[PDB]
Amino acid sequence: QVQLQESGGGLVQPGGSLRLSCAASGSIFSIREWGWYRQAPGKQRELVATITSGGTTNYADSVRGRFTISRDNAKDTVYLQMNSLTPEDTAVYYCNAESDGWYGLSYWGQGTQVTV
Amino acid sequence: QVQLQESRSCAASGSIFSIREWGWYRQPGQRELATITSGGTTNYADSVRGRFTISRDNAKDTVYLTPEDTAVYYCNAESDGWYGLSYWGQGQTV
Amino acid sequence: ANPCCSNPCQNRGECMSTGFDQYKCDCTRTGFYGENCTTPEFLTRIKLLLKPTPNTVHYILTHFKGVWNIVNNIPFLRSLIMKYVLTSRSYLIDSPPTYNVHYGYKSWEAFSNLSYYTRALPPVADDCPTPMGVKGNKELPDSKEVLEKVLLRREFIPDPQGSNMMFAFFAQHFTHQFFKTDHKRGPGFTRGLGHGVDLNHIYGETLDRQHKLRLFKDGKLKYQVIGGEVYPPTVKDTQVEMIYPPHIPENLQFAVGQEVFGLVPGLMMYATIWLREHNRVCDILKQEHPEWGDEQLFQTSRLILIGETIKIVIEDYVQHLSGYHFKLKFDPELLFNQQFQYQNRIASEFNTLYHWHPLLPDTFNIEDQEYSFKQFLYNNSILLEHGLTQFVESFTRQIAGRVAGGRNVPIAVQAVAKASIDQSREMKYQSLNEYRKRFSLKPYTSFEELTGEKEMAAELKALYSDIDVMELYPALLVEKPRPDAIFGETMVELGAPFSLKGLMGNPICSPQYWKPSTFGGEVGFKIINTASIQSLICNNVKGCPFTSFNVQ
Amino acid sequence: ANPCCSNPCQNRGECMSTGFDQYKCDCTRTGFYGENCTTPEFLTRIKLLLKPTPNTVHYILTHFKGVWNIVNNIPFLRSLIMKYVLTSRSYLIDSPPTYNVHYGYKSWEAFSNLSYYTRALPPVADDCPTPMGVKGNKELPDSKEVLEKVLLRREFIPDPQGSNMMFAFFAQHFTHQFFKTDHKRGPGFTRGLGHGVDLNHIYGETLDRQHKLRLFKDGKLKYQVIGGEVYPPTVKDTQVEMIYPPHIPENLQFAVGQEVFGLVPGLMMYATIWLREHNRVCDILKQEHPEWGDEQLFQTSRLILIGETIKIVIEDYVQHLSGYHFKLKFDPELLFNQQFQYQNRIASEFNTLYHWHPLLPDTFNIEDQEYSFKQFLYNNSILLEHGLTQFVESFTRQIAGRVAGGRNVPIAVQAVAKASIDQSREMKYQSLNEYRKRFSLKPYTSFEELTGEKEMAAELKALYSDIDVMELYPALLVEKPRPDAIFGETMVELGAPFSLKGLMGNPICSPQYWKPSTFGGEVGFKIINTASIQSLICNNVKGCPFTSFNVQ
Ligand SMILES: *[C@@H]1O[C@H](CO)[C@@H](O[C@@H]2O[C@H](CO)[C@@H](O)[C@H](O)[C@H]2NC(C)=O)[C@H](O)[C@H]1NC(C)=O
Ligand SMILES: *[C@@H]1O[C@H](CO)[C@@H](O[C@@H]2O[C@H](CO)[C@@H](O)[C@H](O)[C@H]2NC(C)=O)[C@H](O)[C@H]1NC(C)=O
Ligand SMILES: CC(C)Cc1ccc([C@H](C)C(=O)O)cc1
Ligand SMILES: CC(C)Cc1ccc([C@H](C)C(=O)O)cc1
Ligand SMILES: *[C@@H]1O[C@H](CO)[C@@H](O)[C@H](O)[C@H]1NC(C)=O
Ligand SMILES: *[C@@H]1O[C@H](CO)[C@@H](O)[C@H](O)[C@H]1NC(C)=O
Ligand SMILES: *[C@@H]1O[C@H](CO)[C@@H](O)[C@H](O)[C@H]1NC(C)=O
Repeated sequence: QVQLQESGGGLVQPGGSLRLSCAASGSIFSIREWGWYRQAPGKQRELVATITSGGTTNYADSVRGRFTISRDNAKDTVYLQMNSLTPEDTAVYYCNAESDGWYGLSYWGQGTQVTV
Repeated sequence: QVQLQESRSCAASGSIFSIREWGWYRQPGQRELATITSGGTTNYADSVRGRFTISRDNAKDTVYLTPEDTAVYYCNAESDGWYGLSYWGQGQTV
Repeated sequence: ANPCCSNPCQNRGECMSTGFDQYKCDCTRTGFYGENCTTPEFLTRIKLLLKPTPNTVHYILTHFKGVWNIVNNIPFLRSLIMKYVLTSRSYLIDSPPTYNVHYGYKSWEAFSNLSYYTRALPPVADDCPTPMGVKGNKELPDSKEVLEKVLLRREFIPDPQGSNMMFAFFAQHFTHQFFKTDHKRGPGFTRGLGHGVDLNHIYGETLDRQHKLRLFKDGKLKYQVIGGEVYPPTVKDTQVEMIYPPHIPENLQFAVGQEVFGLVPGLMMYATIWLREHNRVCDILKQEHPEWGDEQLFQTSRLILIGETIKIVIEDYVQHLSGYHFKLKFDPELLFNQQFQYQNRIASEFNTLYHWHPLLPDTFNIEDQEYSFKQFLYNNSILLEHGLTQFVESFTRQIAGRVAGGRNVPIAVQAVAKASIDQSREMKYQSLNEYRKRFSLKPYTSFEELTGEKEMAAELKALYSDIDVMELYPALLVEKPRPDAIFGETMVELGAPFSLKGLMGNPICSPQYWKPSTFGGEVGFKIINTASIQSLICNNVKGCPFTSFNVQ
Repeated sequence: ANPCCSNPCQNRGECMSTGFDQYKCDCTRTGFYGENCTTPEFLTRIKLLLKPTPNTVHYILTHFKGVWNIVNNIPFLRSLIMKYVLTSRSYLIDSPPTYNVHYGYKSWEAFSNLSYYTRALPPVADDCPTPMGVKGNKELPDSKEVLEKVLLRREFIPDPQGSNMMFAFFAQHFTHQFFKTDHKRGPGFTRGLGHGVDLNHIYGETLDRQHKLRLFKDGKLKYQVIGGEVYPPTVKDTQVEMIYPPHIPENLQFAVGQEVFGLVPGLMMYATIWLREHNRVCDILKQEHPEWGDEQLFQTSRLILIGETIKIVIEDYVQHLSGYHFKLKFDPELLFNQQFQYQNRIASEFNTLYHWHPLLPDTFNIEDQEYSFKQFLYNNSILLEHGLTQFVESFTRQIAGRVAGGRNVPIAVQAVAKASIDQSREMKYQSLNEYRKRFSLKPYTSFEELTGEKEMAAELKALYSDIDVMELYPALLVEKPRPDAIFGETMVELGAPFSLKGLMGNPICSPQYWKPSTFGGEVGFKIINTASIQSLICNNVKGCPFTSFNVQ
């Protein structure tokens, strides 16, 4: 099993920056893909950024360029660097991990609030 | 290098892979020889070939052990090879 | 930038840069010479003129059934042909191994570091202008478009070779012992340091995991009883690390050698069968050796089960997959007067080609139920309620999916199927045609020749432009199959060398191990040499149901 | 209690208990049959009748120099003889390996666990009534009495073969890469997980250590300059773990691949020469490949130095030790048409027999100084003061001690020589005569035949009583030497199979590695195939002083 714990969220003004951290522990060997997702009040959860164990990154159109996802393998931490935070980026940001194999489990964090 | 700290205990740390033999020595007014090898071979002074036998806890890197027994007991570790270093602990009444 | 980016050296010649803008080919022992190892030596010309194509040999092995029946009953002739199969397949595998994902040249790091999957072909260098070297566009096509256009299942296509779900779950269970990707490091790394058939998926990869799984009495493994039947023990009783979703109660957290086997009931079926087989061999060996202790009983039973595994994989599993009318044989003695390296390193490309996602059916049919993926996954009470006997009977009857031919990846597994495409790109795999040449196959000259049809080929040509930059993994799934076969040419001619080398490379096949006393005497030796998928199920499943890897 | 304690099975047959009081021998492929594998098959009778003794072959190889000079100049004949040497020696080594200190029977634990030294003979079971099996007393004789009576040096006995201190420190430096006992677990365990000639004593056993030792420019290793001369870097600059006494200043804590090499200036001599050789090969490769990066420069240089090491060990080191007039040859191609396993596992008995304590002289004679053990040990300022050139000149002139013949262990190393006896007992070694039969040697029938004299023999008889209870290690040091030789029959006939197997078992000798492109091209390939101890010193020691392993 893999445990995920987000941090780094908070209240900022337009144009500010914020680095989200996702600390992972447990069966890290099984995680083929890491991801960041956000859920604004009243709207569906949407993809923000993903990175595979091999380093393939993908971003949503609305965040590409000003958001950056990366993994620190030594610290088992997936970071999401957010810049140029417009008020439309206000949501609960969740960390996600996808396991290898067609049977693989999906893991989700507890979320961290980003109000801008 | 191997650090020995005494405290029935000799806590060892460091280059434990190099220590072929552990030993207990006691010394008021010469130092005299229990020893155990990394393979478990034990030797004893005839005077003490009775109580307290020596043993090592490999998981904890610790070597364990009448008024004539009053002395300062020291822990010792001997290294492999003819070049090997000797290590001594800091060392007390009955 | 690199002079070797175009892969100029042919016939297993090796490219070396000799400056910023020129290369040199090492044609040593290729049978060829010249600038790119394309001028054949005289003896090479004769051998090439007389060598039949794989498709021609496959035809001979899949026809003339009456002639093969005579051959199968002449032991000297059966041994001669099996020996040639072993030696010719083994010649295609570098052993000791060479490249890996980080080393396109031979290095002591690539040889010594067992955490890497090895590589049959070196990776494309980072400074090459295109993903495949120099050909093709700057970027490969969107793998999501490749997946949806030619890979995803529309209607279920059954395997015309009749592969059933006993076969599908056996392939999954068996290969999960040497395909153990360490994603903490990357898709090119593995946790299976044994690099082969050591049965770590039964006994654990590490000694402390093995000891937690062992009973330490009579050499047996720990077990529990549920409804009068033997099953693996619990995580609570063993403290064994397993992967379970948080809703699984402790009563159902089974502890087995491989930590993901509790996630699919089809794998827990085989995990239970093999655990029973271990304890059964302990009972047999204890009767033969009342003077033996627990440790020797355990170690000898493990060596016997390894032998049983290789025996079953060759004469039942590969036998079915091949479709040959020739009776394959597990016989280590065939290699004793031959040159052969008793060692193996698991190749990344072997892992990649084994992603047989189209095998999976649309539902898992047990008795009269048709379980969906959502219902079947993680639900081991399905196994307990129906019983092991019923699982064997049902999965023997249920047809599996054809792997080649295209458009048979079930939509439920589309995310991991796309991952298999992407992971190949992350590891800088060379193209399909480079791998075809590496295994003595003629390069495909078009997408239509690859698929044998028109519709998927046009889709692929619009996405890839050039057949020489088509990728290995999606090509395996859309390849034109052999007539009424599950696979195309590329799957067999790559998978077979990796497969047989991994089986015979095992140390128990070496002459100093392949003797009766290694397995506790003639009785234990006979357990190996008479093993089969039917006897495995018959001895360990109540009622001794009929089973095979083919539907009847 | 164990019915195999008496070692009843002969000719490499394997003993298996069949009940509490009965055994059966597995004579598979031994060439014999019958209850104890003592009845030879028809062809075995012929091969045994035609086989000459090691002493007969040793005489032929050490005489008829004019004939061997002709033979050495016929390449076809030289190759054929060297091929027979390699193949016949390798036949004596189990590969894949079998037993270790914990397993007297074959098991997956003993095969797969690389932390063990392997065992050419299984350990004596713990329930056997005597240390050697069933023969002898309940306890072996006091190892201190054995040491004092027949092992300790009275007067320094020089090696009649002329082995010098360049040889002695080369032997120590070379073997310290694969004899790396992990005493935290016990004398039967090793930290050299490569189990062979990987040059980890230069590059480090682990990637982390290697990366701290590397400059990461031009493929080179880090270094410092002391008086205009290149030396290994300091611990402070690299932060690698080394073993130094608490009085060594920081500026004298050299950082090298092996953590004990700073404890003796003789080892630091070879560590410096080999570090210079690596960076010298980096310069050559960089001139050949200006397009190469640091990583490939480093890895290719390491493969070249591995080849240089094997070349020197065969054609200089083993050439000198053998005393043969036949010129040995390092040629991996000799094995390409043979059956040979390109793998190796280091044997505990190989380690034990390599405890050549009598080699050490009474003093270390450098220039006009004669340093004692206390003055020489840990004092690397001796190397900086005299310089590398003077070290080579002096140690080429200083004679080393005779290993066989008895009574030549210097009193300064009494403790480690006694530990070599005791560790053999800790690992439950079988007797000398069991090891002689294991390597096709006639067992000794008395202590006088073992020693070739009467005084030491009588001491040994009083201590051991029965020649079949004599121990392997002390026998090696007291054995009758060959005429004017450093060793006796048991040392060579055990040490040669281990040596050659460990040398040719390296993957760089396999056909897919043994090609010019592996080593950066013909320039790099030629560095291996022209290497010698003299060229190694000439290229890396100021002034190019003459050197060899024999005093002139
Ligand atoms: C096998 O190779 C891998 C890949 O280089 C090594 O893992 C690296 O280890 C170093 C030092 O421990 C780290 O700085 C890197 O970040 C690691 N890389 C990855 C991708 O994990 C591994 O240490 C090697 N194994 C051995 C036994 O040397
Ligand atoms: C190789 O064998 C050794 C010896 O059995 C293993 O070391 C032991 O590890 C277990 C648990 O990890 C401990 O309980 C023992 O006390 C250890 N024994 C010694 C002597 O250290 C080692 O784990 C094995 N290696 C592998 C990779 O399994
Ligand atoms: C994975 C698959 C390729 C396994 C497989 C299938 C067929 C064969 C036959 C014996 C052959 O070598 O042609 C071997 C291995
Ligand atoms: C350790 C020692 C025995 C090294 C050694 C000495 C001599 C020989 C010759 C070539 C032989 O094989 O007889 C090989 C190895
Ligand atoms: C699991 O299967 C059982 C049948 O034994 C069924 O009752 C239960 O609803 C299933 N649970 C899920 C989550 O599918
Ligand atoms: C070995 O075999 C012989 C018969 O050839 C038998 O007499 C003897 O008892 C057996 N055992 C031993 C230890 O010699
Ligand atoms: C160290 O060696 C030097 C010679 O270079 C010598 O003068 C000095 O006395 C030695 N020191 C010790 C402690 O032996």
